[PDB]
Amino acid sequence: SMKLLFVCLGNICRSPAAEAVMKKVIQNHHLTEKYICDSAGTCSYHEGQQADSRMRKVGKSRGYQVDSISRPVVSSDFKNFDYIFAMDNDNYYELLDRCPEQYKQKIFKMVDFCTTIKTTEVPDPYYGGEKGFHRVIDILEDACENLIIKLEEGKL
Ligand code: NA
Repeated sequence: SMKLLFVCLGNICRSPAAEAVMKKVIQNHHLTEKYICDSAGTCSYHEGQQADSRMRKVGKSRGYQVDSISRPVVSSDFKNFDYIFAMDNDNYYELLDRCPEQYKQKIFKMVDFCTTIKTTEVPDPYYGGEKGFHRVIDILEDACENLIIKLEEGKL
């Protein structure tokens, strides 16, 4: 029914983890029948690629199944998804640049649902160490938990 799209740049680190974390939060709240999650990237360079092995490893250690095949955002995503969540500001403006005016209200910064971690973005962990991957999960656990609450309260 309600369809949620999580968007980063490559759809190999951040947004696959966002999808996995959000799926878990939804399952925890017994709302699996009501929500569908997906992820995509603003860029198609990595299209067809498995999630980054480090994110899969860190994901698993944190209790998540990170399992995605990278895909680019397509124009129909703006129509077909109910809400779209950008991992960082770059993703956010890219999405808005491509989004028809009538669907722009669907697009949010992931971090605008953080209530604990003070951060301006879900930082790209690709060129750092394992700590950067954990940081992404930290931010997602904060934001995704508050997001499910806002969705169920109808606050969007
Ligand atoms: Na995919």
